[PDB]
Amino acid sequence: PLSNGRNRRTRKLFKRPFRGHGLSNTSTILHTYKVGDYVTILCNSSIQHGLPYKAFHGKTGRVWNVNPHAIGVMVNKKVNNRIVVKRLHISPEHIKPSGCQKDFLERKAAVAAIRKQNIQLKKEGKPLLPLPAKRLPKQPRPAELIKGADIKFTTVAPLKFEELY
Amino acid sequence: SKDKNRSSHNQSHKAHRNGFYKPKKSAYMSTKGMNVQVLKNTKAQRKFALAKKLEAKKAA
Amino acid sequence: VVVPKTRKTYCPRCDKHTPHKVSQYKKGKDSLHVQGKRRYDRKQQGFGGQTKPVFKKKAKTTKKVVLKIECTKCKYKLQKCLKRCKHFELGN
RNA sequence: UGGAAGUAUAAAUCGAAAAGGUGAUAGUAUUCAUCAAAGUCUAAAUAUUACAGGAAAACUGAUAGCAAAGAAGUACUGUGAA
RNA sequence: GAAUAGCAGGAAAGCUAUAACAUGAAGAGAAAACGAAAAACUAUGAGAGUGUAGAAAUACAUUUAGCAAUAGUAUCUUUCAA
RNA sequence: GAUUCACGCAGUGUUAACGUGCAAAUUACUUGUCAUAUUUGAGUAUAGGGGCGAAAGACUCAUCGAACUAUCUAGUAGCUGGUUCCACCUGAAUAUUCCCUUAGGAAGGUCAAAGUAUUAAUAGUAUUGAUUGGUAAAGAUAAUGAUUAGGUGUAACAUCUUGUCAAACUAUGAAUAAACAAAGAAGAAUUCUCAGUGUUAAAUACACUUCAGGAAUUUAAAUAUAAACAUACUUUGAAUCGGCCAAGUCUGGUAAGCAGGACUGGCGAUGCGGGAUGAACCGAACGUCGAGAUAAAGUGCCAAA
RNA sequence: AAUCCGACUGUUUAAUAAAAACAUAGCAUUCUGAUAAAUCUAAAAGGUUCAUUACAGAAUGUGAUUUCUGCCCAGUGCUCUGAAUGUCAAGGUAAUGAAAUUUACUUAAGCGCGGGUUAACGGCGAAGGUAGCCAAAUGCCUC
RNA sequence: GGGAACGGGCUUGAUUGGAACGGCGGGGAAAGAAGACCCUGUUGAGCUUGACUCUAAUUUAUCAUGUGA
RNA sequence: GGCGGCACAUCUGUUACAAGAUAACGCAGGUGUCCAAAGAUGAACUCAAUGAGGACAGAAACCUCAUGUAGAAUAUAAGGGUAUAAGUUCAUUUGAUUAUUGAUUCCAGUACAAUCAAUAACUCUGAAAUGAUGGCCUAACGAUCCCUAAGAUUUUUAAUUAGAAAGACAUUUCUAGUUAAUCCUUUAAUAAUAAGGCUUGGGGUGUCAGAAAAGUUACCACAGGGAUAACUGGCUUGUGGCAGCCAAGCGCUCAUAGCGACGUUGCUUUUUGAUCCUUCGAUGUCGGCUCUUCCUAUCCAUUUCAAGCAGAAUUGAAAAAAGGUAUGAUUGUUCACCAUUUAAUAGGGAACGUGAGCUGGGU
RNA sequence: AGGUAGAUUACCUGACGUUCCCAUCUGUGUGAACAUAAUGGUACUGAUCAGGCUCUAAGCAUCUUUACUUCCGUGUUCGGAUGGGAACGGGUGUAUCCUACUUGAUAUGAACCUACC
Repeated sequence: PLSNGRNRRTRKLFKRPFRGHGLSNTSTILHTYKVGDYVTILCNSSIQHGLPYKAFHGKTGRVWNVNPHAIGVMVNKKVNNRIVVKRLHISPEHIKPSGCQKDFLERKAAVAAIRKQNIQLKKEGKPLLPLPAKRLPKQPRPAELIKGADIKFTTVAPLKFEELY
Repeated sequence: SKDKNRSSHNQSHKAHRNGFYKPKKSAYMSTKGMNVQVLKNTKAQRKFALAKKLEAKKAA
Repeated sequence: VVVPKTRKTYCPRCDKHTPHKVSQYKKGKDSLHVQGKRRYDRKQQGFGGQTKPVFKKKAKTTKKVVLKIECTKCKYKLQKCLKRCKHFELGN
């Protein structure tokens, strides 16, 4: 039976990282958040004012508003049998940019790099390059031939038991 | 006459019959609570564009 | 607990920060002619004994203290509620 | 009593008038409006499951319909009311 | 088929009555006091035509239309507060 | 207001008889009492929050810790019992909040029926990418705490080792998980043109404005799998919120077919084949049938092999 | 032959208790001068004790005889031939106000203070169980 | 045996000829009675008491105009 | 069930299972407060502890240097947070203020309450950026009705001067000066009292979403309940009872004739617990008398082996449950304890066998 | 090469010693005034006679620490699954995921803007 306090069961969640106490980076207060960005809510217990609720810790939300001191973050909360939208205003101390679209934003740039050359190759009449191939799960490896010149064999067999003591 | 106090049994099965209802797209596009200046800037342009659209209707 | 008189607070009527004098709010004398008192006396008349509940299960030992902060130059009065305290006193 | 600082009745005390009552928030003042209490009678339009005489019925049809379709408030019970 | 008043037919049935009122057409406010257009805007969206081809149905391109619904905007009524 | 016997009366014992009796309190024997505080008839008086009582809550017409009778009255009941034709389709519940609440209610979840929408309105799944957590494990001159011993230097203290530990210790930290993304201002992108506010020292930077708006060109691409009787629902409403079982789970307890929990599957609501028998085990879920391959499990007979 | 209880004659739970229970005589207490005390009644030149009058009427406790009834008036009762300005109602008086209203003063019993009372309720290390009696129909340990 | 943990019925066994007379008290968890013990009802009733709220009786004060001092 | 406790409103660590949720009358504790500073801000400083020095002065008084990641302090329970600070010292101050919005926690996505983000005023501190709408964070608290406080001058009207423009045979509008009234209502009109409205606080319900509430019934009653106690049965076996393993010692020497400590493994349902599965429209609730049968963990008789077995009397053990196992005083007693007798006067089960079998002493 | 402001916040720390300073920085002289305190020690201001003594910075060490990699070790643990084995206790096999401590090797900073050399 736990209590119903605001910060119940937070001995280890709100504890600072080992050898990571005190003031934080200045990149935390210097990062530029724009509407539509992806951020991660991380309750920094060193700052007690404006501490987001512990249920939002580690959740990835989107920026929906930018205020002089706080950033409007929008997250989905699971309720009895539905999902509701929660709109928080969190200072930049308790949020962090998310890399959830890091790989996707590279693939976006890779296809746009090829598309840029395509509109130029079309003017010159040469064939235009194809878009990068889509990602696939690890495919069955094809048949390959292994040269016997630099090969060595090691027999694998069950091992005789030896008492550790 | 003691009774069982609590159980989460069958609760996840119940919650997934009619599965987790997602919010609609219009739930993410709400504007209440936005920046005061940004709302002031947006309203000024919308008023300007609408007033310019309406004078064209009068012209034609 | 201990709060001095002679505060300096925003005065809504003067739209300024003016000196104020601080006292403690006491419940006024019950009037015999207010509507709820007249209605209570009518019910208590006649036979029927006690017609309204009489509270006798008190639990709180203290009361929230309400300060009556009054503008000196304009007599505008403000009511500020403090937390419950066993002992309260106005300073010098 | 819906009538709420008293809508109506009654009792104890008190008690008017060169009249006065009412206008439902108690009080006083000046206007305004409308009536003129404290005696009496009065047809018609209205009610009715007593009782009596009739007519009907998407009603019951002898364990139903009145308790009673025959000498039914009878036979029978109780000191009696029943 | 508000009471109610008439008609033929004799009728617990039927028909007829410029008609009180009920609900609604306007909403907010405790109340005094009031009382709704920028002849609207934005997004997606129902439908209607043509051309070509597969070729059996049908599949793509293109022109127009923008109702319902949802969300969001200006503008307007009342409120301390939309 | 002495002792006794008798006519009468009572009711001490048999804890006798009887106990669907002779009897809704009687019979037999034994016993007691058997005239002045005695016994008894008739008349009369006292009436239900009343009467009467040598007092037992006794008696008041087989009715008394408040008679009988009729009316209010078909009193109220969260409690017990019953609730009447067939086929077909769908099909639950024991969480959460509030209650003078705990045998009960209301909000809500699960469920049904009606009625819609071309529909930014699919996922109890995996993969790839960026994260979150502090559990199992691990540690113990790594911080806190516990703990055996041995060296070295100055019992003690330092210092180097050694053995063993923590639900309310921790550096580190999985597996299983949670929440993101993998192209919806409506499927991309680019070039030109470009306005209103504001930020700004000023802006041609920047922010929001259908990536304001407008015109050309290009374009259906951006993990796997499944999904149009898909998906999104709207309204109205029923029943239910006593639950119980299993376990490569946990806590209290010596323990329990004990009490209480986390996840899932069940029984309840469920028959069938098997375990001889069995609510829950194993196989597998059911319209009426025929022929075949099977599942669990079996092949001496009962009993098919 | 002893013990316990009730003194005795008597009465009692009709239908599971006949007794140690009730009554009793004896003892003791309280109130009352009759227009009273107790007490029935909605009321009443109404009713009962009462056709009565303290050797009486009304209300109680203990329960024949013998012996003895100890200490306590703090508490709760009851009582006083007592207390005024501690607290006390409706009223009455006065003041203000245009008036309702408001304010002030003065008022009975009761309670509070003081005295008496335990054959009143009661307690007995206000006073600390006296005289007696006992593993008691009263003593768990205890057979 | 398992099962609601004490079967007449179900599973596996032991076993069985139909109809019954006189006794008997093991069983039918035999009959009689919607347990009277215990608990729960937001169900009662008798009795008690400075439980809450009242009330008859009793009591005290004021008003209700006999004359002359 | 009662007595106890509060698991009833509430906070911290843990049980708790690395998202969220999350049980027990689970574990260790806490709240109904405290603060004009312990709120706000600025500046300066660094704490606990230790080492080495200095008259009294020493293990502890105060001074100096060095080391010192917090091992101190921060009102409090615990857990988090904090080092040019969030701790200490100094200084100024009252933002512990008014008004309007939109969110997050509890959540039914209700209220109260708490947590934020902004906007408009007026302020405080600082050189300034900023910071400040109480306390470093997580607890420190309260509806309807009733009572009681604070607030509704920012502006709108009317009358009369001065000026101006529209208005059928009067009257409105705009402008400046003035004077008066001004949050709404008490319904014929006004006035001063009185009362009632609107917004926000306080008074309080601790059973903390909030009745106004003492007992006893053995004289008892009703609707029900095996949702739930008193008896059997069933799971368990702590406790009761019985049986083993090892071998430190006892037994004159001698671990084991007979015992067996420190430990450790089982069996039984003949004790008492623990539980609440069956039975509340009833399973007659103790003992004794009577009578049958069953178990062996055997008291006697029969057959054996061992001894610290010379005989006698005994002691340990095996086969064996076909046969026997008594009379009485006291007690309702089961039990107990005495007096005898006997070959022995063993232990238990069968709904704690047995009440349409008795008895009724106990309850 | 040096100085200012930084961002990453130990590869940057701590102890033991070493190397220059030409500019720069530091240490360095003074107390009249702003200002400061018990103290010109600090903070403040005015200055330039001396100095690489310290600081700072660059390098040294079988240096503690910290940071990457292997190894530890597919050993701990774990998700799914029997009419699998065991009287229990606990422990397989199968399809999978797979730490930590330790030890060993390497490293002891990279990097941005402005000015001066």
